[PDB]
Amino acid sequence: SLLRRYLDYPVLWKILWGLVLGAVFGLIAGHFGYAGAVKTYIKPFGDLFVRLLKMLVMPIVLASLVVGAASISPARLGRVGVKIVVYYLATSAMAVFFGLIVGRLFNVGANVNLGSGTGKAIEAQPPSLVQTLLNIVPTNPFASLAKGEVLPVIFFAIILGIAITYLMNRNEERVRKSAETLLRVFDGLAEAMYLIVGGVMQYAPIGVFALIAYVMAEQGVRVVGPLAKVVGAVYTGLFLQIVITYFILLKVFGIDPIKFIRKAKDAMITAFVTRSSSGTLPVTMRVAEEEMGVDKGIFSFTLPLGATINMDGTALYQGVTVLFVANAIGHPLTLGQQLVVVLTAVLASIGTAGVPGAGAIMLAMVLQSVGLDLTPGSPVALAYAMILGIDAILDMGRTMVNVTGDLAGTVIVAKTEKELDESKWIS
Amino acid sequence: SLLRRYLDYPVLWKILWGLVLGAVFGLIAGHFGYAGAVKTYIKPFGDLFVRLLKMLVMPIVLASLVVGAASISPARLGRVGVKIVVYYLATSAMAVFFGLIVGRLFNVGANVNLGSGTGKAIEAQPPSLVQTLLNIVPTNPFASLAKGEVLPVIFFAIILGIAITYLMNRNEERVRKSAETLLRVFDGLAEAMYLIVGGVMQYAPIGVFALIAYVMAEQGVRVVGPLAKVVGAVYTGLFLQIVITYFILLKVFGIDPIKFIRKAKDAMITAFVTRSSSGTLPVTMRVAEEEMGVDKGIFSFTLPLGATINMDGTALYQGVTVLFVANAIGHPLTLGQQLVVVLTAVLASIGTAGVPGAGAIMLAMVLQSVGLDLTPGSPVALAYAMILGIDAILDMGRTMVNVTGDLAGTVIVAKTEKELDESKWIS
Amino acid sequence: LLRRYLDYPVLWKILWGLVLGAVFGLIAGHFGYAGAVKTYIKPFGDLFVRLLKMLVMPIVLASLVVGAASISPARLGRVGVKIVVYYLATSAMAVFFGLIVGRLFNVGANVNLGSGTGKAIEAQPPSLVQTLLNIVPTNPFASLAKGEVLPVIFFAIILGIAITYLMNRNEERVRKSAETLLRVFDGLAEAMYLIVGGVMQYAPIGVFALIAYVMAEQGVRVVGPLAKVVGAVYTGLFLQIVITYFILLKVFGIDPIKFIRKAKDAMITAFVTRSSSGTLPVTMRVAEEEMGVDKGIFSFTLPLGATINMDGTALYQGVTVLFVANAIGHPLTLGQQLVVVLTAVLASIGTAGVPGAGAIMLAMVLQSVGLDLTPGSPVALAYAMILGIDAILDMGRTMVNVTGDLAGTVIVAKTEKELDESKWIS
Ligand SMILES: N[C@@H](CC(=O)O)C(=O)O
Repeated sequence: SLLRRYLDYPVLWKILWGLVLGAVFGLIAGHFGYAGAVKTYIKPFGDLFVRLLKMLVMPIVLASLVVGAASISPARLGRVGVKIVVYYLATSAMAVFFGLIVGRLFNVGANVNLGSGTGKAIEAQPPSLVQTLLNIVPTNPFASLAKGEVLPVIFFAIILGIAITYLMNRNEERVRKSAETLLRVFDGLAEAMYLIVGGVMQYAPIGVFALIAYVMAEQGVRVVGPLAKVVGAVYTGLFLQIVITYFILLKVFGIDPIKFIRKAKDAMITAFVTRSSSGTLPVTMRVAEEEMGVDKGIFSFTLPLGATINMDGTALYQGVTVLFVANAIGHPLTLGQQLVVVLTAVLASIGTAGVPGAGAIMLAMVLQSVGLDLTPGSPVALAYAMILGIDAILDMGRTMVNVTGDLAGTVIVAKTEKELDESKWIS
Repeated sequence: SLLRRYLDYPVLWKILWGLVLGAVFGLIAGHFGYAGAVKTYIKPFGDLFVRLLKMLVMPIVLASLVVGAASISPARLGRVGVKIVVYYLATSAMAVFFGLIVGRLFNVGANVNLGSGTGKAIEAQPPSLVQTLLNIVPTNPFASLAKGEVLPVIFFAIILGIAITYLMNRNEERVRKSAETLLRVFDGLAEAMYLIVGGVMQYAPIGVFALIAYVMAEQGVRVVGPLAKVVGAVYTGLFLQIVITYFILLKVFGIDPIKFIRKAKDAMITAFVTRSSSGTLPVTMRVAEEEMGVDKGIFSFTLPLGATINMDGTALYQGVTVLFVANAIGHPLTLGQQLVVVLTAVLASIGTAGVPGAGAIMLAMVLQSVGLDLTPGSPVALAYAMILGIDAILDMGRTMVNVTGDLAGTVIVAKTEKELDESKWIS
Repeated sequence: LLRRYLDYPVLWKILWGLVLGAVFGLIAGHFGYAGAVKTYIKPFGDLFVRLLKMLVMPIVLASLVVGAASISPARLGRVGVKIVVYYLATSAMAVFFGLIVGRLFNVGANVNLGSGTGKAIEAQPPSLVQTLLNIVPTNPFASLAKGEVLPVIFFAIILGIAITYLMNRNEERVRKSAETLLRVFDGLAEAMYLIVGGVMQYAPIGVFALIAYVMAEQGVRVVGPLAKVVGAVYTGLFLQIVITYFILLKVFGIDPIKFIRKAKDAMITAFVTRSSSGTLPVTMRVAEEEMGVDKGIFSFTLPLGATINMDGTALYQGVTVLFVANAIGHPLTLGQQLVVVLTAVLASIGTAGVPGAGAIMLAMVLQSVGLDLTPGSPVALAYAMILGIDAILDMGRTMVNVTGDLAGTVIVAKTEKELDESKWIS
């Protein structure tokens, strides 16, 4: 059938085709003179998609974060455990930092010009940095769920997950079963949200097509050029991410980085082509075993984690594309909420979906966190539509660096613990 | 036994007693000089009742909708399943349409002097129709739970129910277990709220008596006339719905409706007398099997379901008694809300208990859905009290189409696949 | 330091942090950098206060649903009525003690803030009927998302009762569903207690900062017409600990000096952390293994009394309203002081168990008279002189908010004979 074939095409290439068809439809609707004809009939689908996607930020944040932070914690993390979780969070932070640096350096979204004048958010007195830190702990977690605050809910969710996993070890049975049932509730909620995200991203082709037809018909923006600069900035950012972060870490931890790249090439290409991080886990394991020298005790637990919480390419994408959305609507980010992006792109990666749409939802999450809202109609929705349309071209490098990150963390861990076979690094 | 005889007197027949006693007490203490004293001493009980009745709407709507959606989702509906569920939803929508039609024909609440002269004219300028349909989708489900928006919560709850059952049909045992646990959480919450609704409806005679005593002894408004109009508008609505909707909907399927009613009379009058749509399930099943000729597999699946999600009588009762409120208080309904009422009534009939007093919780929910809040002390509360008072005269009759629309759709679906042996519908 | 600061017992590592904070605030706010503790140190105190406020709504929703769902309604009614009568009696007696000590010390005596006649003579807004109605929430989620503890307490109790009715049903489906919902709420309460036990490990630094900022800014500003209120309020608290509670226990055959000797831990855990709903685990570990109260009694009367039983906030909301009305230039009326028995109790019931929640609700208990800030009425002078001295009054008046919880739980558990009388024998 037609609708049954529409749900079979690869969802990200469907979204990219939606963006392209939306751009051409808008150019035509300008070439003909039917601006209102698409602003009244084609826009409602765009607003429907924007709302249908912005609905899925708070439930995912809460449930996914609770489950993810209950999966890793000082309770069930041993010696390899904390030494790899510290590494994952540190390298995700450096990845978001490289994202923001390379965004400002490529001047992302500086020449799209779809804002609403130098205003509509005028404050002239931003909050201090220490206050921006204290605002992470919420005075009332339910009021921080209702008011749509993302970072306080992330903090409370992580704390609740750690507390539950502390409970699961207690010597009583009532507390153990209570903690198990609470974690199962949050697991069910997070996975139901992943199904609904699958459905919303199935719809997303039409949503992006509408939000691009409306913007290309109503006014004239630059969506053929700044998207090229975002692709260039993302890929140069991932290149720099590797050849700086992982190279300085390997050099400072005794490993020879040229050898690491020459051996990790197999998992890198496999994830680049296959385009999936959790689907290239066997090949990553095979490379870490037969090529690096990591023992089974270190990479039978690190890689199944580094394929779930070490999202470096996704973090750098959430850096540079947040910066594109911010410079696009004309509200550049200050050095006080350029760190909120880091915090809620590192913590929000501690629990991440594997479904197609784990970058877009997290980008909407970082947008709602840093202070830009996705209300239907605001140019934030239009710039997010352009980024979501380009998504299918960034996913490849995203997953390549995603699987190079944990493959470079396993080698470091197994070397620091003297459980790395030195015989597989020389001759 | 000082309370037990009161608590055991059949509710909905102590509510009508509360209404009549309130009317007569407001009469005898209205032209005796005690209006201030009845507002200071008696009306606080009606205030407490209105607060206790608003306390239930959000938890009951969220939990009941989630469980009902997960009960009739497309993940478990077969062929007869969809063929009967699209019927159960279309007939409820047409039933509320007939309710609005017949409630604007009789001018249900036109001769009631609630509210004030005009109040304010700025209350106009509603959002467009398509903007309402987009406002069905919530930007934040927790923010729609807090702000008391009962239609977006309905949508999110239906979505979450369908997601939870699509989970329960998954292969991974961990996620199936998590989905079962989440569904049992929502089931337990819905059942606890049904218990609380039972308690509140046990208290409701005092609340209706107090509100009626206050409104009578204060403004001596019409309570006999307009209630004799709404009881009669609802009954003409029911009669018209049977004789029009079910007759055309049986005749367009080759089923002669005359003999349909002639052989459904037994179940009809049994549900009319017993005032229970669930307590007439044995008679409904025997009359669908023997006297009508429907195969076993169909009426063993559509009657136990239709007695819970197909309420074409309370749908029409809400469609008429929300016109009653919106015409008595002095805020006539706009076409942008004569559709919110339909969607809310239809999607709220999807999960209902049948507990005596759950046809008025749906009315409170529909009121909170169109905009008319039950603000305590405001004319919406007094009009809703006058409606809830006459909940026996309406119940005896609207418990009959509730189960006529069950064996009127079972026969349709049995005919649509040749399980309805025409040896019974001949001569 | 490795695992050292995390394995020193919490009581005398919060008390030590408080002592170090007092001495540091003094020697650094009297001698050298007195404005650096506002930039570098006070933010840690703010982090601690926000962490304490984070754990009030879930700890009063879940720990009340699983509290009221563990008592059969037959005993729940009796315990609830007994404990509500007790809380209200102690509150209406604490306000009276506050009034008599505020008229005894003559608080706000040598302050003439420039008022001619003073508008504090007709201050009778409240009705108590709309107040008894506001207990019932019109929306439970909207009363959770707004930090209202009384409506959510009502809903949590009426939900625990519904659950303990459901677990006696014939349908095994609804039986299992109610048990699963009860397990969710029990797990939420237990996780909240673990989070509180983890926050009390940061509590040394938080108390250090919160008291360093005060003992640096108000190191010398507790002399003059202000010391008297700190000398009155505290005396008030002393009387409340010594006259009311003791006598109450002396009526029910419960040794008072032993009661204090046993509640020492909860007293010094609420006096330094300033929150009566963040010392709830330390109060439960005192009522169960040192007092001898059956779990069904305290598991409900402690999460309830942690918020609605404040016999110190009331005794503080009497002396301080009397002070802010005496600094205007006219004492409190003999008949107007009786509404303080009703407006400082109805404000000591909705007030949340968080630090510095007495000075905030003091604005509401002053809205009974409702004066404006700058001109003609020094209600933001004789209340800016109090908010600056709050974190000292907000330490003793939250020691009695948990001694009241413990005394009421001991009374209710001894009247119902569910108290283990093998503990008070020595
Ligand atoms: N912090 C106090 C409340 C207050 O003083 O306002 C307590 O809960 O004990």
